[PDB]
Amino acid sequence: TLRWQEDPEPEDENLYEKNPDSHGYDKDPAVDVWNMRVVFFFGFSIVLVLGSTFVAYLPDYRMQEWARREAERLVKYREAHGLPLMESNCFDPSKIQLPED
Amino acid sequence: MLKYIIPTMMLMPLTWLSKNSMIWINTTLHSLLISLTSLLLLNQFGDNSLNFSLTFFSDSLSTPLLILTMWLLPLMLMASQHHLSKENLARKKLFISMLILLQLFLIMTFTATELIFFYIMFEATLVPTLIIITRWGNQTERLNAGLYFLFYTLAGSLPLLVALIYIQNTMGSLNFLILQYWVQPMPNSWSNTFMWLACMMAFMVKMPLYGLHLWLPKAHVEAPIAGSMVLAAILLKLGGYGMMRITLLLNPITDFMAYPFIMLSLWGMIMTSSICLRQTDLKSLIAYSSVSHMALVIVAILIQTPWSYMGATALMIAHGLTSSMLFCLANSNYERVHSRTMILARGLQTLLPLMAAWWLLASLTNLALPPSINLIGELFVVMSTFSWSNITIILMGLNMVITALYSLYMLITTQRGKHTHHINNILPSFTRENALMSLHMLPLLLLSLNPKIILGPLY
Amino acid sequence: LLDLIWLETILPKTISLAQMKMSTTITSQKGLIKLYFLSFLITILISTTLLNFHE
Amino acid sequence: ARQWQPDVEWAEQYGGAVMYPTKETAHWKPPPWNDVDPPKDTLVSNLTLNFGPQ
Amino acid sequence: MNPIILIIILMTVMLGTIIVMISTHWLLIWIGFEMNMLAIIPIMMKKHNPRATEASTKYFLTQSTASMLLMMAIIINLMFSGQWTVMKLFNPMASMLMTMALAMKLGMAPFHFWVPEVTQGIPLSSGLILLTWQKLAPMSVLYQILPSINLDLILTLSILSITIGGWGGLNQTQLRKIMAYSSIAHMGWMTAVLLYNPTMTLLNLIIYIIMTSTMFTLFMANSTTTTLSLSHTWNKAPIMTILVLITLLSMGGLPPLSGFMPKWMIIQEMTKNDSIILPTLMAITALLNLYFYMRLTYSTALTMFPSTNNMKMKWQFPTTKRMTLLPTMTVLSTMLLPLTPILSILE
Amino acid sequence: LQYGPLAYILGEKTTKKMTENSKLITVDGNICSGKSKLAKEVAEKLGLKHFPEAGIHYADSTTGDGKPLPVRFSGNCSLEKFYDDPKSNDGNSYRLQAWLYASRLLQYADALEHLLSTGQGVVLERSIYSDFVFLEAMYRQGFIRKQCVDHYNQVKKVTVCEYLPPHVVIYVDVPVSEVQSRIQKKGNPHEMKITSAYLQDIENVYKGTFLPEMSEKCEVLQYSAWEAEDAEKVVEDIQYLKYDKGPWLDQDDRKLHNLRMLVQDKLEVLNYTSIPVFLPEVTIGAHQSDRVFQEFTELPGRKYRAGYNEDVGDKWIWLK
Amino acid sequence: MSLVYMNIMMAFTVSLTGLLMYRSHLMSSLLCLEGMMLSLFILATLMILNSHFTLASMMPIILLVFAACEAALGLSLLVMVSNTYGTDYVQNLNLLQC
Amino acid sequence: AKTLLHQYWDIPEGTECHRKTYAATSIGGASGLVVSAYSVALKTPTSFLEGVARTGRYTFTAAAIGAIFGLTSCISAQVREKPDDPLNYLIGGCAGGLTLGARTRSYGIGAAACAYMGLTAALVKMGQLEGWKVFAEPKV
Amino acid sequence: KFYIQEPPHGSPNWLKVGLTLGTSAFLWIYLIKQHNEDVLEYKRRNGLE
Ligand SMILES: CCCCCCCCCCCCCCCCCC(=O)OC[C@H](COP(=O)([O-])OCC[N+](C)(C)C)OC(=O)CCCCCCCCCCCCCCCCC
Ligand SMILES: CCCCCCCCCCCCCCCCCC(=O)OC[C@H](COP(=O)([O-])OCC[N+](C)(C)C)OC(=O)CCCCCCCCCCCCCCCCC
Ligand SMILES: CCCCCCCCCCCCCCCCCC(=O)OC[C@H](COP(=O)(O)OCCN)OC(=O)CCCCCCCCCCCCCCCCC
Ligand SMILES: Nc1ncnc2c1ncn2[C@@H]1O[C@H](COP(=O)(O)O)[C@@H](O)[C@H]1O
Repeated sequence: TLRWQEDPEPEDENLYEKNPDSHGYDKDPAVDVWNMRVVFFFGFSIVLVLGSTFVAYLPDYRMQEWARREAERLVKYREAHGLPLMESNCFDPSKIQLPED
Repeated sequence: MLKYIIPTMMLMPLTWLSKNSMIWINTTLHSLLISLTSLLLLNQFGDNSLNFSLTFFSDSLSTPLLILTMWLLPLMLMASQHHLSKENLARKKLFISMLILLQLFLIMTFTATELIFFYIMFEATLVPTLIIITRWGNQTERLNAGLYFLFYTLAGSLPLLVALIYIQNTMGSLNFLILQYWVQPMPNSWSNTFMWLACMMAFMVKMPLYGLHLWLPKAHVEAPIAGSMVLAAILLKLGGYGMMRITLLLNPITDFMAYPFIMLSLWGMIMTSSICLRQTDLKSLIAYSSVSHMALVIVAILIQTPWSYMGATALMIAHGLTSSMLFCLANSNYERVHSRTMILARGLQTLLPLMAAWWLLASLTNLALPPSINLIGELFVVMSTFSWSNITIILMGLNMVITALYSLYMLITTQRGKHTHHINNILPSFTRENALMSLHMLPLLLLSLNPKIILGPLY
Repeated sequence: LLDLIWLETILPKTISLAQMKMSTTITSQKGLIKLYFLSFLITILISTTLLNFHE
Repeated sequence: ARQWQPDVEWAEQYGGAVMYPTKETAHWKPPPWNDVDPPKDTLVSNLTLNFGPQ
Repeated sequence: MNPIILIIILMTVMLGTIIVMISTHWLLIWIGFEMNMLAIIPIMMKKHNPRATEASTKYFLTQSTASMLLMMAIIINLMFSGQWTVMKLFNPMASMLMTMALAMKLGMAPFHFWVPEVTQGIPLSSGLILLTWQKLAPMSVLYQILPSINLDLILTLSILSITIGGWGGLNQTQLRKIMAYSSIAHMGWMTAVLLYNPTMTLLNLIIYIIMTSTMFTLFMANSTTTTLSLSHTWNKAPIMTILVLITLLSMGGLPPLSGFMPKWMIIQEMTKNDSIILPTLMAITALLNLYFYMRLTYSTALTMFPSTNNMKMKWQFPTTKRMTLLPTMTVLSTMLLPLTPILSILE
Repeated sequence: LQYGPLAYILGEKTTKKMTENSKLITVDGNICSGKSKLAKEVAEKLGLKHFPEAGIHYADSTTGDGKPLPVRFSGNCSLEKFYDDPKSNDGNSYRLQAWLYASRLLQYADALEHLLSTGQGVVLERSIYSDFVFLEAMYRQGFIRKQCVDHYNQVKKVTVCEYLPPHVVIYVDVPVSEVQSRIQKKGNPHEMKITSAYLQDIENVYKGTFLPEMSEKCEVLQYSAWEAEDAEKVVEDIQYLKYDKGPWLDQDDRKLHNLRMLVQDKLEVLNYTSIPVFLPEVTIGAHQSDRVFQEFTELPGRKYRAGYNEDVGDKWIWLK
Repeated sequence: MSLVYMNIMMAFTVSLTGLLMYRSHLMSSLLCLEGMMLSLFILATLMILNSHFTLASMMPIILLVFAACEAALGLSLLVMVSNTYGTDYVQNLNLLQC
Repeated sequence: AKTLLHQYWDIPEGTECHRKTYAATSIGGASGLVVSAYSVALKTPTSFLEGVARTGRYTFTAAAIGAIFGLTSCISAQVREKPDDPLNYLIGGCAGGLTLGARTRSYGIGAAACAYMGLTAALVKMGQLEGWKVFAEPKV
Repeated sequence: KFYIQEPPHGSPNWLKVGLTLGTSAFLWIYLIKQHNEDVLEYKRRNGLE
């Protein structure tokens, strides 16, 4: 009648029972402490603080500042000599050929 | 890109030659070091993309996905070292090797300058994911979840390869740098119609699209925590990246072709949000929210405006981080109460205050509270789709309400009210779990300060 | 209605049941040599006259 | 709470000669384990000759 | 069987296949085919059980009919050409008869009926020898007469074989029937691309031979015949479960494994000649082969099926079988993708 | 391996090393028939190697260091648990019977290998040709079910057909009352729980099914209780037998070579004992089998092969 | 072509459709095999003798030899069948259907 | 069977309904004859009458499907004045699927056959319009 | 002594080890020699000295 000879389902294990100072990494306290130290050092003191410092001081990302500064020059050109600020044609009309129509 | 592939491949001699119980520490440490070195890919120029060699190149679109993947691997190892404490040492090493191999294929997928190489890695990501889901899951239905996840994707991707090979016989090359200058307009014909279908349906399947999304609620709620993270935060962005790469060749036929899929996604977001309003499972709720957000990304890519592309990539990164955090929250609750029912464990704020704070913060970032990048992406997609048509805002706006109708609901049933009386195994929050949620959230909150690094290749 | 029955019915279950039915139909042979060689003869007859494979 | 692994119900589906039975595949017994059948010895019919008186 | 007689018979099989491969005369081709059939009949009769007698009788009848059709086509070609050079034929009827005979010899559908029954009725050694070695000579003869086969006939045979093998592989629990239906599907895959570029056909033949040999040798090592013992293998040696898992994932055409080597490049040869419907249909049909491979992997490795008490004693006895070239063959069948241009040596 | 087809080709024949003294003898009897020492006497008069009766831990003594494994690793059954309560709900009776039959198959394979390799006869006790009789008693007393009988019949049918019967079988006839008296004088408390009906049914299936069907394919030597105490009569009767029946007569070198090929592969011998037929007595679940196998792997001398274990003192591993 | 060629090809087709539809008897199929072999032999030697290809006269007789290389073999594949069952019917050869 | 398809395809669409319907009926009858011949070959009927009844049933079912498909396609092409449009072939394929459902006395088979044969007929018309090749003559 | 029976691989097969080492050394020196002569003859043919 006893179909499927099977080990009984084990109960849940509480990590705080055998070690009340468990961080939740391993049941061995020294390995758990060292894993906690490694995670908190290389997860917050290395890749977050120094990572955010590296991202904050990026050297002119996508030249987003430079395109401003050159524009600051360029307007000061065409406002000085009476030229229009921007032409309606991106390319020069003299160097482009149209099909006959 | 050889400076990132080689340490990732060397992670396997690290995890196989390690000690009896030092595999997790060494793998987490060295993967965090790889994540630290991943920031060198931010050498982006306003006109030129970063080209490394004839095989690997990195634009401003693949770079946030690469950084997210190499950041996600240590979080994955931290998440998946509690339900495997009873596992065999060889099986534990096999699981870690599976995660390392999957991450290697992911970081080799995004940098591929050839569409055939990209497609090869894009299907090579299937095998470790399927193995993880079908081997280290918990329920029976994972076996069924091993089929719907597989034979959907290949059914979209096996025609597409043929279309890609056709380009190899038509344009002479499949290199993305060459195809940006040798592209040709696509005339309206039935042949180009079916070539558009072949080139798109794989990315509609893997995003997923409403109607074709049936594999995602099944492959999210039987999979383990690491599998849920890899499906939610990375593997749904392969479709978006493939769409953004392949939309260049499919012009100008996309203007009248994108209509039925746009309508499908615009109704599927409402349908999936309404489904989220009545789901009895936390994991299924997160899966359907992922379906809704990826339908929004599908609309953004299909209307193909610069604001839409910017909102699409911002939404991709933000949804990846938020869905990963929500899945880790669900995993912690499942590990504490040993069930997936939403209504079972109520009033957890009176027992876990810090986990209640994390739940509130994750639900806050889910409904796109400004100035988070979720609101940035969703807002820009809304602006672009209002430029597309003036009525679609209604189909956006109502959806927003339903989002705020379930996320807070997902808060309340899990956090507020009278606690249940017959549950008395509620342990205090471990340091590992809190470390996991802080590592999930603090980059997401920090990215609001400088979002210009996740605004696509046309910022 | 939609995402638990009908969307689960039109795409995956139709091809699943069709493949099951075709697999049962194909492999239901009785294992007799005479029927197999009769099928060979019918194949040759079809190829010779109806399909014109000898041209 | 443990990981689910198949029992005799999941393992007995593949124990038949066919995966999806039909009306025609009703008497299909599985093949023997060593693929050696009993000899089914019929009557040998030794011929009876009448070495008679003539 | 005496080992001397077994060695002599195997050498005769090899000599017959070599005679078919290297001869420049049609009569020598038919002589080699007859010698191969005559020396391959008693290999299946190794254990002397009735199922071997049925399998041998069915195989002999099919091969005799195929040889008769081949000789009739040879005689008709002699009548219409007056020579014996193994080259393109000069009569469409002779080409049709030769294609039908070689389809019956290859077991391609709708002449596929004898393949699963013969494969099931014979031991694993004779089954591997048949399904790998006996599929070399007819492919060489098809390679030689390339400007003669009708395109419609060979393409119809290929798509029919692929569809019928993919449909038939689903409803089997015996491993040998699964391998036979897989062989039929791969037969259709090789003959689909033959008229365009036979180098891809040779590549597919080499890959299919390697994977079939790997699966059959793993079946020898695990001593399994059905799906249930293959499931039970996880208790004896899990490394065998890992090997059969990666091998069955390779044969499903899943990258980055070497089983994606032929099929992909087969598609690469059908789109250059403006045929896009057929490779798509062929991949969609090969999804069924992938499906029953996935079912086998679910039964074998990815789930822990229940075992019996007596297997405890099998934990005290290691395997002492002559697993010849098994690790090299597994490595070749799994990790051969980044050496893709190696196939240029097959031109 | 050590013996292969190349060795047979090169000149190592089988019938050249087989003399007339190479005879396989199976001494049989009841539970306390006194054969257990008597067979040993036939070991020390004819110069034949003696094999004790295959118990639960025969395979433990055959391989490894020779020490018996714990019962949770080998057998998973207890003879004393069967003797106390033979109708136990966990199916211990048929599990013990199946393990004993498989151990007897291993012992018969070892004896046939020794006989075919050295040419020296082996003396066995209660071989596989006379184990089912015990099973019949377990069916007559209602100790097990009909499905156990069907599974045992299937395993015996697929296993015993590839072997050969012994040359001589010796049966010691001891009545049930004398068997019970010897059991009571043995002093083992678990053996006193054996009913008289069990021993009577064992004697009935010995005299009714085993011996009438066994005397055609070999030669029987039935002995009383008094005659089995004097081994001189037994060895004198064995030494003057006219062997004319049995399948040993029509054996060439090829048949014995094939038998030696099949016998020397132990996993091939024990291939069909664990057939995948799901019965409550023998089927072990996934988690229990996994736990027992992982605990068995970490045992000393069992993690690797028989010569690659550094924890027991095996050297030159890197050059092997 | 000629006329006797048509008759020999018709005989070959007649024996072919005799072979392909079995009548529950193995010897009849073996006789059909021998008949097709004889028809092929006759057609080959007719063509060879008509075209004066003398060096190919080694072909048919050698061909005839290989006839036995299956035909007698067929008889050796029958006696075990006739030892498995009392008759030689082809409906008894259906054990390999599962 | 090469001449039957060429006979059906050279008739202009929406011009003569009767000849197109007859050609489609002949094509359906030929396919049903092949199917019934293979059926009575592999699966032997218990009697001659049962075999000829099955052959007639299969041939009549396939002929009815082909006839209704051709008639519906020609009627749609005449009614819409769109001869080179695959939607008429889609309508004809769905009509044939409804005929198959009527012959099989079931509704789900009719709906599935309508959908799949409408897609197949639309694809066939698409390939005829664009000059797609299924058995491509090798050129490279 | 631990095992109750002598394992077939208790002692290293010295002839097999010597054959393996000799075969590996011969193959390595043959490949090196072949590569050297191949590159030398390639430099001779094209004159790229
Ligand atoms: C990217 C894709 C993958 C995503 C996951 C990534 C995982 C790895 C993460 C690595 C580390 C993080 C990288 C991103 C860093 C983003 C932050 C950053 O550097 O920004 C650059 C920006 C750069 O600013 P900027 O661009 O304007 O300045 C010009 C540039 N520099 C700095 C060179 C002059 O930094 C700041 O804005 C910092 C400003 C000072 C600090 C903040 C002051 C105000 C704080 C709040 C005060 C109170 C407000 C009210 C509160 C009320 C209660 C709530
Ligand atoms: C996940 C479920 C849904 C999956 C949907 C997948 C996409 C759906 C459409 C796929 C069509 C097949 C690939 C087409 C690639 C075309 C590339 C190309 O160059 O096209 C131009 C070529 C043009 O032909 P050509 O290039 O040879 O000719 C030269 C060009 N002209 C025509 C001008 C002379 O198109 C074709 O050759 C035909 C394309 C249509 C093919 C129709 C047959 C396939 C039907 C769909 C089957 C889908 C799978 C179903 C089963 C799924 C699993 C259950
Ligand atoms: C373009 C044309 C290309 C042509 C390429 C030709 C390449 C060479 C020929 C390859 C064809 C197959 C040759 C082997 C056929 C099978 C032999 C066989 O079955 O041997 C039986 C033997 C039994 O061993 P054992 O386990 O002791 O016995 C059990 C009791 N019967 O052993 C076994 O069962 C174990 C298996 C032994 C053989 C394995 C290795 C050879 C076959 C796989 C190929 C490996 C790669 C090398 C060739 C690459 C190209 C194919
Ligand atoms: N198959 C079996 N089932 C139960 N008990 C057995 C079996 N075989 C041997 N025995 C026991 O072995 C003992 C006989 O060994 P011995 O006393 O040496 O003759 C008795 O206790 C028997 O009950």
